[PDB]
Amino acid sequence: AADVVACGRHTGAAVGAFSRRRGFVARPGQVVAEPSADGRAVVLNVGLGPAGSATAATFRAAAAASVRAVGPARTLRLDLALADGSGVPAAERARAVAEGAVLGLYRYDEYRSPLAEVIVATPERRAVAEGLAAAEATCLARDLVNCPAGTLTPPAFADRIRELAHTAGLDCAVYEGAGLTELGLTGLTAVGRGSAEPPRYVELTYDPPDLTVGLVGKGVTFDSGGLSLKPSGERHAMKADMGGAAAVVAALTALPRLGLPLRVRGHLPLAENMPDGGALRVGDVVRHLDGTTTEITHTDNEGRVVLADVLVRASRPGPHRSDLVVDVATLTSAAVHALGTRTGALFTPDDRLAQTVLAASERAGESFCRLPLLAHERRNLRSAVADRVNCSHRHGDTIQAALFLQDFVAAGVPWAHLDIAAPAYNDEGPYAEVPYGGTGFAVRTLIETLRALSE
Amino acid sequence: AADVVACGRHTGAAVGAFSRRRGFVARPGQVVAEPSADGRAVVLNVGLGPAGSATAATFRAAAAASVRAVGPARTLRLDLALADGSGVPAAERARAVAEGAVLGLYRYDEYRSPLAEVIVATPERRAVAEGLAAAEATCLARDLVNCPAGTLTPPAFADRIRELAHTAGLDCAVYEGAGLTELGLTGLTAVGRGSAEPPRYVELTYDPPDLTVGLVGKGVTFDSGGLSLKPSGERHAMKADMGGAAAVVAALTALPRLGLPLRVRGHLPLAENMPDGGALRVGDVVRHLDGTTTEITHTDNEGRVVLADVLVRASRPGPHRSDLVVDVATLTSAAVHALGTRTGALFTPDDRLAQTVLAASERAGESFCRLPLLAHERRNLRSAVADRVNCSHRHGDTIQAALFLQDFVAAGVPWAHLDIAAPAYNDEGPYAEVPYGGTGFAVRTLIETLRALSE
Amino acid sequence: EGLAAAEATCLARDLVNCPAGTLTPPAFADRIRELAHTAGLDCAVYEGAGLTELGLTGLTAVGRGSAEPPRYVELTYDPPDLTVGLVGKGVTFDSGGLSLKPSGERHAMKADMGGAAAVVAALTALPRLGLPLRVRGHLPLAENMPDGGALRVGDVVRHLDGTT
Ligand SMILES: [Mn+2]
Ligand SMILES: [Mn+2]
Ligand SMILES: [Mn+2]
Ligand SMILES: [Mn+2]
Repeated sequence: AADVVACGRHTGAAVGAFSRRRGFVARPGQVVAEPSADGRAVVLNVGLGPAGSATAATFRAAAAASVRAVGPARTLRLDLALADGSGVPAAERARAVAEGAVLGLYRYDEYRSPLAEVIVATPERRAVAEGLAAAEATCLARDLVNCPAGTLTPPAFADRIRELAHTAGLDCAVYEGAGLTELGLTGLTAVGRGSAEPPRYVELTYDPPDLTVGLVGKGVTFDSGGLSLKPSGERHAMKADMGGAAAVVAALTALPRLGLPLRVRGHLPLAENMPDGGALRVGDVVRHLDGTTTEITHTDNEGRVVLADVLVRASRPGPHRSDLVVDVATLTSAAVHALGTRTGALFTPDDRLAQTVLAASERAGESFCRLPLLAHERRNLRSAVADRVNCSHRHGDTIQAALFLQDFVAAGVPWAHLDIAAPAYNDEGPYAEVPYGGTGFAVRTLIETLRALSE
Repeated sequence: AADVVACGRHTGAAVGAFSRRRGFVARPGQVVAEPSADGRAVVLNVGLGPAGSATAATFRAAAAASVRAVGPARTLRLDLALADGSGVPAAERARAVAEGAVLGLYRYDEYRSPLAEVIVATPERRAVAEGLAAAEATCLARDLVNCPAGTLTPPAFADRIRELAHTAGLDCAVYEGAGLTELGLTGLTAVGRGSAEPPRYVELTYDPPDLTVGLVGKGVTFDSGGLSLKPSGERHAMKADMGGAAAVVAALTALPRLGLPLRVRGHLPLAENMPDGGALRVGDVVRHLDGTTTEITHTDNEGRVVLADVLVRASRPGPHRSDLVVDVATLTSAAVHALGTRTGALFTPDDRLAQTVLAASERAGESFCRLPLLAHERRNLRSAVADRVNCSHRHGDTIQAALFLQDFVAAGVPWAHLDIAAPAYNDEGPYAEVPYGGTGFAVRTLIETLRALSE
Repeated sequence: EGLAAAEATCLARDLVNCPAGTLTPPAFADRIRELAHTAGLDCAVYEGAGLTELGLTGLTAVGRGSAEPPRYVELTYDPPDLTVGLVGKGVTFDSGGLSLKPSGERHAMKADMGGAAAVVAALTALPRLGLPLRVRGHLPLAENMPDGGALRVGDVVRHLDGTT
């Protein structure tokens, strides 16, 4: 039995006397190992819960639990997708089992000083291939987020995107120094100025021969806070503030494999936010690409300032025309207080786009909830000096940040904003298919959203 | 012209040369006073904004601005509801103008050491009467919330409800001492024990001859925090922690005027949360009316503990049977971080009830957003000692508190939870129809919700 | 011997885990009395006026703020076969008193009687082992609570030896 075989069991399914004696009750993610019938290999009995309540997430989580229980085995065959009786069709089971296996195997050992084959048993080969690709993209995002900021600097991150673009056949332009200055991304330049690592701006285009979607990803490779320095003695995953950029890049790398008939452009501002003799100051004013002005009332609300000019560039009327814009950003720390650590916030004025993103997230097994663009919170954007502030010092910053970003989206362009600060990094232990640390959150939601949009 | 007449003006409507010279541009809530044509009285020109974008809230706010600009006049006639051209029908205009006038006139002068008539001009007399009644109920809630806690103690609040019930014809039972102990409301008793003011429990029933709806209102008349004492030097409106109870009581007082064909029971636990030699302790366990247990990990999360047993009582299978339960509570301080100071949180697993409450709030002009009952946040209810904790000390307490309350709602009973901590008290200056301090938030949403449910 | 040592440890675990509202100083004194009776240990519980006579003014002053009055318990293992004294701190709930522990910091305030728990449990194991030595347990039990009548910063306690 190829070293280890993992069998999915719904509640009520038969297992041997040994599994029963060990307490196997088919609880989701429960794994009991036993010798195979011939005594030459290992069987894992893996719980899928009641058949009537099982979802694709159940299969995804059960696959992750299987690969975690593999021990020193060289080969693992997952039969989980062959369990029927639930409402989850075979193709969705196969896709989810494939995702969960890759996501569950993920390790980040690059900075530390025998499993050779995972096989998914199913006729749904296409679904398996899609699952593997989606999960591999997620793991790419995980690597990028986990990467120490001293390795993944803005220049190094730009180089990495260039290499990934080259592999995938994606068109890539990297802007730096004077070339960057010409673009008028004054938020990026101002925020990035304090650091010894100069900022970068990268555009990625997936453009198959077969609507144009713009993806904007916040790539603050290290967020210290700037002069409004993050308190020492509080823990912050400061290197993880490029999770939005990671999600966008990774999603873009998966599109050529899927062959989606839609044009997608990625827009990635990359910078460090550092305290320094030449750092952006509280009370300074940024004049943005659209001529409007932002007073910097708190240097740690840097992401919205960096994204502003990119949203103008991405959405402005011009050559070939981006029909809709989605931004992804580890933007706000206020959200998590209400929503908790595992749910992202979705903002959009477009109800059908909201539905498209939420349904995409459900298929992907990623938790989002929509928050309203409350008109009465615009009063908290007011500045005594400029057109707006980047920080009100009042409650409601998650909503205020969304309204701030909305100011820079050209009139009539459908737009959605994904604030993923909390779910982008897991500071608790591993659970299900999610490791400690960088999660790659939103990659799969984005892929699913782009699929629906292409249909 | 009866001292003062207020005329509604949409953008583009004609005003005299004087109003133009003063800068009147029909901006919503803008008021420019001028002599009447005959020179004997005062005309207020009041902005209603563009006709195409005006809503009922525009009329409500314009009416509030009118009554604020009345000066020393003895009589005020509002003609605002006679302005047509907008999408707001005459009856809705009249209702809103009536509400706004009363809400805008509200003052709380009881503890400080000429306007004799406001008239709303319209044929829609019924709509005016409904608006006045809804606004008067709101103002009752405002008074209750503004009341110093040393005056509105739990015993005094129970007496006040008894008096209000008697006026309205509502059946009222007040429980205290041993009689209270018999009900098994052990959360209420435990939380209330530290104070010198003993707790109370009050049930109110509107039962016209013409479904049974249960309303549960958190009535913590003073929330100091208990032994987990609220930090001195932070400002908290500790007397306002009975805003939920206020909203429920006030809504119940309005029902006999409206003559709604539905039975509605109010359930009001009333207590002070005080530090004391005999106060509830961190690590103590409450055994609730359903036999389940709650570990007190933070004494300042007292409201959910108080509400728990009342929700069991309100929803248990028994005589005549409460078909649905809505609780209203100034429950959580985490919500406001995400949602801001003017929006309540709505929780329910029932999508149609969610729609009913949200649409009711829209008609009432009160801001709510629905938050999800996230299954993955139940893990944060776990206790090493009891069935659950009242505080996880983690992010997501607004959602966790809702899930906590959900545990006590009997199976199959539709339920909604309204968390209104922030919008129940305005700690900024007055705006539109909203004063500084107690707002009476949720009263009108509740009335509108009960109307829809009765239809 | 292993089972007995571990069972004593588990008794201490129960006492520490017990919610302070159940394991009050009076209730803890009752529990020790019951455990002493089982084991054959001599037990004296002091309370109210009887407690006042002993001159344990630290205990009385610290315990005064709480609605749960303090207790003092002596336990003696005295087999027929040196005299060792064991003194165990039994603050059944430590809120901090008027110097109130900051809310928003986590403290296992009910666990402040762990010393008393360890001493009581150790004493319960001695009759099983049959050790040839006399051992007395001395257990002051109180809550430290904020209150209108709680011990104040700047107050002076005059102790049983006359020092302050
Ligand atoms: Mn920041
Ligand atoms: Mn940032
Ligand atoms: Mn509280
Ligand atoms: Mn409270």
